[PDB]
Amino acid sequence: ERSSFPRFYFVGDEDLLEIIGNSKNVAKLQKHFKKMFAGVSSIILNEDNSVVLGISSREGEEVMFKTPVSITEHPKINEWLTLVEKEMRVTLAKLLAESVTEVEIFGKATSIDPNTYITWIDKYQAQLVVLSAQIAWSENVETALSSMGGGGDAAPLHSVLSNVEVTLNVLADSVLMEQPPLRRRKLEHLITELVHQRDVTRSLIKSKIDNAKSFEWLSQMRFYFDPKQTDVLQQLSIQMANAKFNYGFEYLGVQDKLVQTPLTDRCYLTMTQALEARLGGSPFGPAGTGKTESVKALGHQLGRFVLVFNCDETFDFQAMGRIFVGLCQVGAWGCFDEFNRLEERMLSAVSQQVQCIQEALREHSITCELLNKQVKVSPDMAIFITMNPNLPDNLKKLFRSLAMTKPDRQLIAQVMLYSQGFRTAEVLANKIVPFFKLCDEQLSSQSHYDFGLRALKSVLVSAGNVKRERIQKIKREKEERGEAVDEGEIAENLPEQEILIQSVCETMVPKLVAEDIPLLFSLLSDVFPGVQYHRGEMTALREELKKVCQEMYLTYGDGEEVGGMWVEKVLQLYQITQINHGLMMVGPSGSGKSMAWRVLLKALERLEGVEGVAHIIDPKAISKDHLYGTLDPNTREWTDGLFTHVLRKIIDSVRGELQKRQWIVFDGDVDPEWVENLNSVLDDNKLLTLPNGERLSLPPNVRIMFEVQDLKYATLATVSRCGMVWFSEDVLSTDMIFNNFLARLRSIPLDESPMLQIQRDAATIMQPYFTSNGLVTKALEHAFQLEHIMDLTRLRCLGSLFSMLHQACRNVAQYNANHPDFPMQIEQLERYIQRYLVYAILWSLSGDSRLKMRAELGEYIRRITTVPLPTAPNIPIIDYEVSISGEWSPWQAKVPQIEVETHKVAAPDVVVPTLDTVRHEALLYTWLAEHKPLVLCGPPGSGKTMTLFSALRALPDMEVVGLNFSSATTPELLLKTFDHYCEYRRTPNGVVLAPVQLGKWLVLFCDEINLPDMDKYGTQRVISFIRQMVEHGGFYRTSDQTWVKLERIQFVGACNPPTDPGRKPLSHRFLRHVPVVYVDYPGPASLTQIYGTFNRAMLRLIPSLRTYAEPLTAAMVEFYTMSQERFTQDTQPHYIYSPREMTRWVRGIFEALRPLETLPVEGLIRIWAHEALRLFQDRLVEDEERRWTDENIDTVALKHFPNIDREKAMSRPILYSNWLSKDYIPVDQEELRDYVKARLKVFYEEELDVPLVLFNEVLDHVLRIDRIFRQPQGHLLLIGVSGAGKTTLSRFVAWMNGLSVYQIKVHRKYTGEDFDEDLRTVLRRSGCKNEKIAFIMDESNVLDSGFLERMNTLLANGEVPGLFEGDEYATLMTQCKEGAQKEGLMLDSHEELYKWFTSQVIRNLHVVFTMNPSSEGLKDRAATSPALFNRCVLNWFGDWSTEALYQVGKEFTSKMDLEKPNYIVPDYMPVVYDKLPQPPSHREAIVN
Amino acid sequence: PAWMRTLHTTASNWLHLIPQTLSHLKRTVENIKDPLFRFFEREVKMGAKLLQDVRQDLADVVQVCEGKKKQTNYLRTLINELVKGILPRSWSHYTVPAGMTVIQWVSDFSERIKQLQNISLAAASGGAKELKNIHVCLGGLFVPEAYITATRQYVAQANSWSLEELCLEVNVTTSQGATLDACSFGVTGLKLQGATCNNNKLSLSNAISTALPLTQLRWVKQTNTEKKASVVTLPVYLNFTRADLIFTVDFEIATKEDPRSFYERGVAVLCT
Amino acid sequence: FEPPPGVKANMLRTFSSIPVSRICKSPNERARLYFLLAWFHAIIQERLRYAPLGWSKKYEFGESDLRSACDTVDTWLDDTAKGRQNISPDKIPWSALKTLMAQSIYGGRVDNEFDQRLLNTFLERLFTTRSFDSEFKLACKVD
Ligand SMILES: Nc1ncnc2c1ncn2[C@@H]1O[C@H](COP(=O)(O)OP(=O)(O)OP(=O)(O)O)[C@@H](O)[C@H]1O
Ligand SMILES: Nc1ncnc2c1ncn2[C@@H]1O[C@H](COP(=O)(O)OP(=O)(O)O)[C@@H](O)[C@H]1O
Ligand SMILES: Nc1ncnc2c1ncn2[C@@H]1O[C@H](COP(=O)(O)OP(=O)(O)O)[C@@H](O)[C@H]1O
Ligand SMILES: Nc1ncnc2c1ncn2[C@@H]1O[C@H](COP(=O)(O)OP(=O)(O)O)[C@@H](O)[C@H]1O
Repeated sequence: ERSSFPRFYFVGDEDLLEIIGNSKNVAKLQKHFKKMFAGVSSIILNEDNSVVLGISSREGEEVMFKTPVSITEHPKINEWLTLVEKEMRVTLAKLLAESVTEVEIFGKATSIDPNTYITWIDKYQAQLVVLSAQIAWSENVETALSSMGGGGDAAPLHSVLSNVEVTLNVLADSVLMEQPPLRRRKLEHLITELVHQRDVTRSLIKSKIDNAKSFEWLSQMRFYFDPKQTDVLQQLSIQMANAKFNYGFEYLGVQDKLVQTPLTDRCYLTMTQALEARLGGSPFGPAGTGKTESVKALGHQLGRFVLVFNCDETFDFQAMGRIFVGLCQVGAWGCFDEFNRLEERMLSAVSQQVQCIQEALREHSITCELLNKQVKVSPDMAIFITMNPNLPDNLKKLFRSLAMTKPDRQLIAQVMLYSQGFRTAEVLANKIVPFFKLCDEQLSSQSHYDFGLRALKSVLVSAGNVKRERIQKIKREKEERGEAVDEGEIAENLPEQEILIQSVCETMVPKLVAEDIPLLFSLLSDVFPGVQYHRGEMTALREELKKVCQEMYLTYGDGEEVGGMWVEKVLQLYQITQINHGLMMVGPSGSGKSMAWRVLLKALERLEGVEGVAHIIDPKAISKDHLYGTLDPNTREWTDGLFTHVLRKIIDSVRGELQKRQWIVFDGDVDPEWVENLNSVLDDNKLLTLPNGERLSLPPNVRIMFEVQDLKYATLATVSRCGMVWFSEDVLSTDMIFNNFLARLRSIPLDESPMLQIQRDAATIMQPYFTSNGLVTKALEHAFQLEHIMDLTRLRCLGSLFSMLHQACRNVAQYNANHPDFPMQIEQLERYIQRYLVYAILWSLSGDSRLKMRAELGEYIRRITTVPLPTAPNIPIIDYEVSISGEWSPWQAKVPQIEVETHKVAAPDVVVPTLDTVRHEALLYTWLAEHKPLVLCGPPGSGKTMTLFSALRALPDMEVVGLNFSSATTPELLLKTFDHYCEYRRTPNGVVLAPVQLGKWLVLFCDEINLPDMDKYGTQRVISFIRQMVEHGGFYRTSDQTWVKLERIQFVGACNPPTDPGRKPLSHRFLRHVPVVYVDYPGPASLTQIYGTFNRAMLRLIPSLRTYAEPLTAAMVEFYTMSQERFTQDTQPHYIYSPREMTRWVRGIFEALRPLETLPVEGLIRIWAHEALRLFQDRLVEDEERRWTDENIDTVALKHFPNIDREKAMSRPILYSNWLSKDYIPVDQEELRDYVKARLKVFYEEELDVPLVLFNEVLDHVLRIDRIFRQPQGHLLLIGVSGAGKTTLSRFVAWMNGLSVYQIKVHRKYTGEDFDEDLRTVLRRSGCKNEKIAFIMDESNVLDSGFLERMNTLLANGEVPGLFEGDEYATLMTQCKEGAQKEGLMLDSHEELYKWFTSQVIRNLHVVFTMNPSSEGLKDRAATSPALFNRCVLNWFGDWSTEALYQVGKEFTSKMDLEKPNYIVPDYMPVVYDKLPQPPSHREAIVN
Repeated sequence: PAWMRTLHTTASNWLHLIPQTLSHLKRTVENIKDPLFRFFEREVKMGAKLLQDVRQDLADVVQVCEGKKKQTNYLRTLINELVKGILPRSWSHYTVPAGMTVIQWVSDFSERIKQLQNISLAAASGGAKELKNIHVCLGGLFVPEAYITATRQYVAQANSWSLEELCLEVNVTTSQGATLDACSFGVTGLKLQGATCNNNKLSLSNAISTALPLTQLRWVKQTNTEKKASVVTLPVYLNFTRADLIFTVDFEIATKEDPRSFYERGVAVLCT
Repeated sequence: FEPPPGVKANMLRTFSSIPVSRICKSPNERARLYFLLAWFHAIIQERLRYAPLGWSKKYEFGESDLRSACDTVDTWLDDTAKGRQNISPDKIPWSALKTLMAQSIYGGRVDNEFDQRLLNTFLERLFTTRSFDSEFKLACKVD
């Protein structure tokens, strides 16, 4: 089908299917025409939609066919498409003939009439009038040379030059006065070409060329038009040098004309020579020298459409393949931009493809093999490859080369200035171009700075617009004062250096940092001397800004006044909006960018009467495919992306949004992945191109801005393509934030008035402390000097302080409510608010640091403040609280003394209150009242998860959902949680996400919020998403791309310090909205209290030992202290210690004690020593560490239990086992050896027969491993050199305890799906069967980190929801239903049986992980998957010791007889075995 | 390992060789107005930053060499580049000839830091007025084209002329017999390859390189007169690799000489 | 395998590569042009060995550029001399050859302005009507 009429071959399968299905729906074919045509965006038809009357371009310029094509006469799609194309070509040729004749009438004229010239320009198209001017000038020069052929004769060639001059004159008068934008572009293109023609004619005159065949004329690009030619297509021929090309005659619409500098002329010559020689050209050179645009201009001047691909790192092939075969069939040119950026394999593949196509092209000097198809390559096809420094080896002989080393900016500026109508353009260009060189060199380097050629063109266009506006203003003034109106008189008396300075300032000053502003002025003084500019204030806009700031409670100022800098920044933003369609507000978070543009939009709406609508889109949180749109790989259906959806909505003008002012704010970080597509929108073309090919024209009212905090990762291309406004942090001074908080407090009530009066009184009270250079400002300055666990942001501290003051006001309101008889009087109110404020600075500015810096801040504030403070000699004000009576009461009184139940010792739920517990409970209460998300940051353990959980369960209406974020966390996790616990409902405001349970605040606790990995551009997707819903109060549903407002949803996070391995620091923009509380390890006193309570509750089983509760706890704490002091994390990655170890200690002691009815003190010391060895000693690596541990526990035992016997309580064989005795009472090593030897014999008889020698290490290992299996959710991280017997002992213990061993058979093709299915089978085999499984894992079985992520989720939850879904999940539901029916539990709903399944797995399933002792590998494993180090217990098998080797040797070489009586004992025996008998026998010597 | 010991030896030797510290220039409003002071302050800041980075990296290498510090990824890469003899990428912030090894780079860095220290001392002793009369080697500077632009800006600002209307004239004279005019700036270290310059006149010679004693750059108003047939335009490359084009000088060839011969023989001025 | 250094060897290789029939065409002067081209090509290539001095960088003045120059000479001589056995040396399109081999061929790889100046100097020295005299010097003061 596509073979005939290959022009629609350009589109892919999707558009072919659409055009076949909707062939009768011609109104739905406009997208295909937009795709394949260059300028034609639609076809003009009649009301019947049955005859193709003409074509129309994206600008609005249309061409009417001389003989319209009737679709009814040719129902076939291809036939009438071919007829339309042929008609457009013939009509373009006829219009070219008409305009050439008209301009020839205009040609050879002493003077031209402006009205007739403007009428001629309006009649025809911009491309057509430019082509007609070129043809007329070429014919005139050829006639002059034919006359000159005689030689040594008079030169009417001068007249031809003069002719151009005179018409140039009228053009210089046409653009001065106001014109429609389309005619303005026509005049600009005509002026550019006329200037080029004048320059080349001057060169010819200087050269005194007198022959038409002289090469100096033949090099110049010549056009020849032959009316006599029968074929209209061949009427126009473009000949330059020896190369000849037939004009494309395809409608370009209106394109940006390229000024023809000498470099561009050289490019034209080289590429035309290459195309004549039937091989492409490569214009290599640095970025931004016009290589791509030079290629596009050459293509357009030949009447051809160039498809300029982008060769970014993320490059598509199938789209490239289809687009390239489409160009090959069409014959339109194709340009490659930055070929070198492609991947080496990608580069090789594309190079092979273009090699095949180029070979086909040279063979034509015809079909070629493309995508396993035959593609007819038209002779007119050409290929260009721009490179940045070489060509691939397979292409070096197939492509000519050309050097775009440096563009001609000096002539570019001059020609474009004459295009805008500037007089003295030469001086202005010679000033502006070196000025931009200075700006690019002398100004300090910044990410957002840009002084390239595109910046120059934008500045000059803005200067032309400014000059036109000033001309109009002077004209209106002349109309109002007098009547003498003369445009030439206004232009002559108009300063032009001042206009250029004003345009340069309006375009560049906003992007300049505070230090670079004076330098620019100096640069101007160096380039434009003696001439100064003065910015024109917008008084009406200033009044509207003042009113809007009053309405929004923002501080407004002028000049040096408070808020003046912000107001100037808003005005600069307005100017950039006026002179650009693409904006970028760069600056550190907290500079007021969001509020700046919001206030500007509101003021513009209230001033101009045009109501403004803002769409805020986060690009990083959403997926790029969902951002721009998805094309199905098979069904080929196009679903518009979020940006595409809103742009199409705006274009559709359904509710008058074209009348409105639409502002699309890309709030979020920018990286060169998505914005690459936006590069086609940010340019002067202003169109969005989709992968399906459908291009949407950007309406004038739409503005694209990127509210991005840093530009360290954005490419220079986007930096150059949009205006920049820099928002330094000094723009938003602290006084402004204080004023905003105070105004909001005084104006809006806290509940949604009595408490409004309370808020006003409180604001009056704290007004002295919030003044400039007040208590709060100095305290904040000092707090910035301290060190904090996370990065300090001023707005974070200020927001936390404001929230805590709001809680103070709420407490006052509650006190007044509960005391109707006596509402709190003014004096008590001042006392309470002052004291609470001091406490608020203390817990807000230093709430994320260690206790030492908290005390330092306390001392500083005590020194600097005047508020009454506690008189404690050493207790800081932090341990003090502010009572509702306005008094400093200790937190200790708030701490109760509870006695836990004996069976509840070390239980997961129980929390023993203490100082840190109550303080953090109060802080959590406050930050939960305002629903402000907060982050509990602290070392592993440290009582962070439980402290938060206790507070949340204490709160009645706030349900909790935990979400264990991993290094692979994605926003789909949050979406799944939302659809699991909440629901979307249609409300008058819009669609709203709310919890299914009414009147409940769902708290999405995130266990590891900084764990998720950041992209290569320093962005964490989940963090950006969370920030998006936190600050915008909602997100975007991608299923229908709709704004969802969050209701009754709040977030709380917890995380280890970012300094810890595997932890990424959070974004400052996110940290601004979340206060961070640093939950340090409980102190020795806190540990003493908490575990004295636990010990007292524990020892109630045995009253005769009760009196030892107080010292034992101390000992349990005491030893623990030096542990955390001795085996620091620096020595080994797993050398971490926490109160979790102490809790495990107490739980183990209780479990050992519960069986036994009575037990003496020596037995208790033995149990305590056994647990200390099993907790603080197996993790050790070096032998000396274990010796130190044993000696230290010995010393501690005597220090805290002096009246005890060391031989019995602390006997060296500390072996505890339940194998021999029914209870867990210590057993002698020999009897244990005998029993486990008998069990090993049974193991040999039943299971695999491998002889195992029983050295004493095996006893300890088989004891610890069995201990772990017996405890529920027993998970081990076995570490030891391979072959030491980790799997050997694991299988043995599993067999002894009845656990079935399950290892996964892993091979090279063992994919992630195979591991997932094995996990599903094991989960079925464990919970649905009530059958205990010992899961054998080795790091060899791990072929991907995803395995570790799934294991992490399993360990941290006892299950993974990801495995079991759909039909698999239904099968699981059936299985667990049968299992619960068998066991005796009747459950119906899926949730209860799923929870029962999770309980069965957590009590049955046992996963072990065997690994070799790679310390660096250990650290990477810990960082990648925290669960293997969070709750998994790990042992150090290491290598067999000398004793172990001796025993192995003897037992294995027992059969052989090395019994040699002739052996004599040497004087020196090289002993290496520690316990070698004093006389070595021969066998002993051999084993040694 | 012996490689560790010899790397310790060479790191200690370089730490002895490189000067200790560099002093930033003192900011002043009048100094800020002066463009030469701005350029030299930028150069001083860049040189001080690079010197501190290199000194700290060498100290870290020495500490690792004693064993007191472990080789982090950056330190490990630096050690690998040192042992292989390749120039570390972190050290190279200014333009450097491709084939230059580490030792030559350290020597060049030491010379540049010495020049910067002398420049800072002279500026501190006087001010911008004394800063104008400092003979500065173009090769020693990190960005010499910035220096050329700075001299152009200074001449334009002193005489209230526009930048685009100024043109450069080179007067090659001995350091002792030199005149320091208002628009004249001294430059040392330029070497002419392919010719000899006597009395500001070029003569073809077979010598590989003739050292120019002192080149005076003078910015003068555009006379708008065509250059004579004896005027030749010679590039000024930064190094012998001829990859950096700083600017172009104009000389007067002697009589009986042919400018085409000057073009063919590759006569050029080199900063170093 | 390497090409033997030497202007003589380079010219011999160039002459062997080109078919004998092409160099002997209707204009008897054509061969002369080809010889000059060969010499020029040799000179250019032989200045590559002295990369810092003869040029600024090692350009790829390969056989493709020589073939392009030969094709350009062929086309322009056929156009100027339309089947004429003899053509005057002045009538040869010298300007076309110089411009095309200064900008399109041998000049596409030239990015430095001074290398382009040197190429223009070589072209204006060699390709001229004055070459068609027996007194023409392909080089001066060689030894
Ligand atoms: N003109 C002003 N006067 C007083 N307070 C202001 C003013 N503008 C903004 N603020 C306040 O200062 C803070 C700045 O908030 P805003 O969202 O504007 O910052 P931003 O720099 O745009 O942040 P981000 O990069 O996170 O979007 C807010 O608390 C806001 O209420
Ligand atoms: N005559 C010209 N020569 C070179 N560049 C030009 C010319 N006229 C305009 N430009 C501008 O130069 C800018 C950069 O050109 P570009 O094609 O991006 O260079 P590169 O090929 O290195 O990417 C374009 O924005 C274009 O508008
Ligand atoms: N005030 C307290 N009351 C009871 N137990 C505590 C207290 N503080 C710490 N713990 C113990 O410390 C451990 C804290 O672990 P957890 O908070 O779950 O770590 P993370 O916060 O890193 O998840 C708990 O096992 C708990 O037994
Ligand atoms: N206590 C032991 N006595 C004798 N041989 C042992 C002992 N423990 C392990 N082995 C040997 O180790 C081999 C299996 O090692 P394995 O446990 O797979 O190594 P890894 O520690 O890597 O899991 C068996 O062949 C067995 O002979």
